[PDB]
Amino acid sequence: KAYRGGHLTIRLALGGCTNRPFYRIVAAHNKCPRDGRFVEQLGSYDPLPNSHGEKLVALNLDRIRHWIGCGAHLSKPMEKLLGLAGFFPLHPMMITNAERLRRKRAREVLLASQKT
Amino acid sequence: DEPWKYLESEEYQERYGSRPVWADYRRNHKGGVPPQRTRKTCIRRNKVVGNPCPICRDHKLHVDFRNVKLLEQFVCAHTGIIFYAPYTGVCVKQHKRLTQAIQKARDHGLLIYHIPQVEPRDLDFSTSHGAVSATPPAPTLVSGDPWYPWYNWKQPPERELSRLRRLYQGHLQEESGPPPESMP
Amino acid sequence: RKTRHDPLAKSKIERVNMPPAVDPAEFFVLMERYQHYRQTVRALRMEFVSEVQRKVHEARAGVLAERKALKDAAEHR
Amino acid sequence: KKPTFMDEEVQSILTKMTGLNLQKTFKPAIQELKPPTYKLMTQAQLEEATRQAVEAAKVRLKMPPVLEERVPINDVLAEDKILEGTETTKYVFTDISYSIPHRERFIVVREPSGTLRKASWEERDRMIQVYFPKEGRKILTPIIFKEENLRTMYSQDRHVDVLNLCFAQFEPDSTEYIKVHHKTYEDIDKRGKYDLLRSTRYFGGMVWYFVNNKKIDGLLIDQIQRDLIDDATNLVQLYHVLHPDGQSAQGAKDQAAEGINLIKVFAKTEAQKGAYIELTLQTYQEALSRHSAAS
Amino acid sequence: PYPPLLRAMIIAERQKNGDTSTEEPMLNVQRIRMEPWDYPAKQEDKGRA
Amino acid sequence: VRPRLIAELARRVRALREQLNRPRDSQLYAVDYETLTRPFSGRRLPVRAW
Amino acid sequence: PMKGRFPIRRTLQYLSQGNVVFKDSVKVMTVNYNTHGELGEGARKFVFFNIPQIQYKNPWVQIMMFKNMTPSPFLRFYLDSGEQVLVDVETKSNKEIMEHIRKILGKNEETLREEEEEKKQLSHPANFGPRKYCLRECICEVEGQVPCPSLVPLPKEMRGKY
Amino acid sequence: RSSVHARWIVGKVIGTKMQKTAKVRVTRLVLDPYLLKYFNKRKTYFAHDALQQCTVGDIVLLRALPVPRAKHVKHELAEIVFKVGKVIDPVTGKPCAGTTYLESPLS
Amino acid sequence: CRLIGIKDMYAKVSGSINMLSLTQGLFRGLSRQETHQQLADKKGLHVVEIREECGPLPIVVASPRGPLRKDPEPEDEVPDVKLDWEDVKTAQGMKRSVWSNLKRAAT
RNA sequence: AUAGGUUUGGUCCUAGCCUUUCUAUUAGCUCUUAGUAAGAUUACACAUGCAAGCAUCCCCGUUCCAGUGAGUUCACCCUCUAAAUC
Ligand SMILES: [Zn+2]
Ligand SMILES: [Zn+2]
Repeated sequence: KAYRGGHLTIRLALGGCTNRPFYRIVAAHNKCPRDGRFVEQLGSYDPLPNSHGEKLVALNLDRIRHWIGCGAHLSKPMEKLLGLAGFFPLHPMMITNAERLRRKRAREVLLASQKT
Repeated sequence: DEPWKYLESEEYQERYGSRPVWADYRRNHKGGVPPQRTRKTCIRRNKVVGNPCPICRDHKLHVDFRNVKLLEQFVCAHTGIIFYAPYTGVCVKQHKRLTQAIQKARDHGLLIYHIPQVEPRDLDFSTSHGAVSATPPAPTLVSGDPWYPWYNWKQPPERELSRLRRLYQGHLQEESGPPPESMP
Repeated sequence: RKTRHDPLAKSKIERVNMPPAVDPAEFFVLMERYQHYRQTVRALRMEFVSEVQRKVHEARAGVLAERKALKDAAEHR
Repeated sequence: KKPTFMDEEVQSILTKMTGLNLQKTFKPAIQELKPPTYKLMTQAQLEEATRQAVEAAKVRLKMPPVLEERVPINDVLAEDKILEGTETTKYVFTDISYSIPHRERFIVVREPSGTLRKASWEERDRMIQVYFPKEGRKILTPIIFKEENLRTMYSQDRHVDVLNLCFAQFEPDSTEYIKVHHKTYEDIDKRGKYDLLRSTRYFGGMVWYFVNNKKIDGLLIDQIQRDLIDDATNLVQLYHVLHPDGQSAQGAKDQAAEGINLIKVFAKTEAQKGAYIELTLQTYQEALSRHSAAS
Repeated sequence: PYPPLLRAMIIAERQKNGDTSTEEPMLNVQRIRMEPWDYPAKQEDKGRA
Repeated sequence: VRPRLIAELARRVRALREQLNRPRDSQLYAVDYETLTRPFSGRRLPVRAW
Repeated sequence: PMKGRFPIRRTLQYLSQGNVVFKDSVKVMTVNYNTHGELGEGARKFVFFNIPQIQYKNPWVQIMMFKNMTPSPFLRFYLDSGEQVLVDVETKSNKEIMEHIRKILGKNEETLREEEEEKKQLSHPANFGPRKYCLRECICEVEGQVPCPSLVPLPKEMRGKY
Repeated sequence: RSSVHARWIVGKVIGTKMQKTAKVRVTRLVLDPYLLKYFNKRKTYFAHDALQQCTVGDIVLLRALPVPRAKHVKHELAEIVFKVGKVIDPVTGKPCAGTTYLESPLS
Repeated sequence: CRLIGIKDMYAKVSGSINMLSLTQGLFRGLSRQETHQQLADKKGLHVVEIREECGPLPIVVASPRGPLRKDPEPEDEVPDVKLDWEDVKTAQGMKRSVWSNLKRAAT
């Protein structure tokens, strides 16, 4: 349509079934539906482990670079995955959640030590 | 129980011959064009439909990946295509089982099928590339400093920490604490 | 979702928006980490912007484009 | 410098060794059939059609490159100890792109140890086949590439198809490709159906492996049994070129051996079944006497 | 420093383009300014309701 | 295309009424200081400013 | 049986069997041909046989045919720079005219296969969308991943029966 | 450049009853897709002509204008390709009536 | 055709499906076939087959039993043959029918 | 369509209607489990509950999503160019 005000957004689009997510990295407007008109699809993300177990990610890196140069506003799971790749720096929030995990594991270790 | 006996036994050329198994079955239907799907099963509960399919009408004809003669009868000879269920006369269940029988014999080796001579995947076959050879290691990696040193926790001075208490007192939480290093 | 002309329900006529209570140093290092991350992704973003502008400019007028244009004109003549 | 598989003299020689049987190269295969077309032409246009068929046979019989095995890559790009312990199962990342070559694409793996390791060869091939699929290749390894399956396949004498499936599944530098090809070559050196592998593109690769790892006695035996005598002399020439420090080469250039005498020199120097190869050469010379008297 | 994937890409493309140039691939940061969470905007870019 | 004269007229008079009878800051940003509820808005203030 | 003297002129393979693709500079093609005379025979055959192929492979080029206005058959090409290309076609044949126009102002196999390669650049294999545009709709199909819940039931790690 | 879709079009003059304007019939080949056969489809264009040099029946080329002048006039005359009757053969650039040289090319 | 021995033919009948005329016309055509050897003897040329299953290999099926004609067959560009609109419709894919390629029993 | 039935005392030709095939909705009769897709007939009237907040006040958003098929050639391409993101 027209979508008065807004910008492109490299985001994840759900495309699976019930109890089976699957995400497609697409370049969509911010004001459009989640599964809707995307200007280009830039990759895929399988969160489910395989038979071997690999949680697959595929990125069209040059087109990602092109759409960032054109002005795409990436979303928070997208910076999470691009940092996990190493294309972007690692995200302060995911390392902070990691840190909160370190401290709660320290709490349960000390509590289990007092229990035993 | 073990196949590859009946088809070179005597009763096979007694009842059948050099003709295929399915060369006698005529399915009954409203006339003209047959329905474009056979029955789902001849054996319902443990009872048989009055016009059994060529597989279901003889319980001796077992189907698996080692009944090579039966599987070649049910596959086409001049084309590498499996005969469809209206063409032959077998059930939906029997046609399904025959399809996995063909595939299992094909990938176990006990069946002839055509394989095309394929082209190489790439043009240049070198192995001197950064993704496929060694890379010059990072200074942090030849040392042991964490990459992007703002990842590491560094304790702020108590002065601006007290400034943060002044900003967010009343509803303040508990204190700080350094990261642990090694997990259990 | 709702529009500008939908009346509000009573449970949001009164409902306190209580704040999440605050830690000192996780917060300060969170500010530092956020500002560093924003600075370096700004650097990467301007790098990609300059790259896209360079590709557009060299596609419109580089050296091979002028070479192909003059070869086409000479062939036509 | 030692000439490799990609040189003009050895390539022309292996081409002459393979030979062009049109009825075997362009063979009726069991695929989906269309009604054939017919043409009416003279003898000259018939010769033109046969020459074009010969050229197409050369195009189909262009040789697969024999390559060395690949080093198993183990290169850690980065290690994030802060990331270690956060997630459970690995994360594989692939630069799919469209124009960069497949062996230049970047594929990495993030592990629960925080290690950003560049992907291994097998994971590399599996990801390339997932995201850029090629006809015939399946990411799960086929069960036909096992001991009993390959033995049944060899017993049914479809070694050309063994090599075709191996070419479709594994890259030519892969250890699995190398192992399967040499196992098939060992089986055919044991039994021996070189005619079954003639007029196929894997014939000269078979020759290259045997002359490199010397078991060419059966090749000479079948050559002089099937009267491929120029092929036999040329194969002894390849032996002498690939092993110039051999006493066969010393005696050959000492005695100025050219042909059948070169075969005799190889037989008396390093043939493991020298008595039998010389005996078959004598029977071939008796045949030469017979049809020379007939001539 | 450039993020490790980007570092690998740009070094690999430069050894493919020729010269080794084993210098650490640095990019400029001092161009980017440092406005914190107290800087005020403009009312005309804003607007009264 | 049949013109939307009455829609354009409504747009013009709405813009005019907004320009003339705009609310002022005195009745806009007043505060009932015991309940923190502004008049003409009906929305109270965030918890960081009580 | 199809009507007409030569029914093969209307079979959508003859039309996409013509070989000349005009460059982007040309806009108008004008064919002045003579219906009688032994010398305009090649022009008559070119009008009869090849104008459908030209118009099919160049759908936006305005092609106009003129009958007995001039004593000599000729082709004129009006090009967007303002050029007026003249090709007389007396003492010729239709295939000669074909070759002449593809040499003068037809595109090259160079540009044609480059344009087809750009179309192939548009088409991408790794994309996961509906079968109208892409090749796979999901990774429910590729073996090794988790199958679709419709085809294969998922184990009891699914929520609800948590 | 110009916002007019039809850049260069060759057509035939129909009426000169509008002053400084010519009404031109431009006919293209459009494929009927069932019969797979090309038929002439005709469109009327209005061309601006300053000199009143084109009469009816002339074959004229029309070039586009950067902006339309009137509601329908989106083109201007560039050359009169074929004046009625007085047809100068361009191959041998000499006057002719049709299929016959009025004056001989052996001049 | 089972009584004759033929196994692989397509046959569409149209007009009046009269049984007695069907059999008689079928026998007229099948007895007025022209074979490969007769074609080779009539034209004086080699008869060759090119299958898509084998590839570019030419397979000589019928050779003339007498002299070989030396001037080549005249390549008539854009041949004048009478095509069938049903065949052209099927080749181009506008034959939309729910009856044509239905899954039937053996032969 | 691989076609079939039907005009007549009978044959041939033309012809219509119908059958055989597949899908969708509803009705009858009758129905075990598991998973997954899809799910008002009505642009007729709606009780009730919820669906737009966030946020150091300003702003921003509520002009988006979600829904419907009333109307209907405002959807596609080119030129020009205003919001908007860099
Ligand atoms: Zn059955
Ligand atoms: Zn699925």
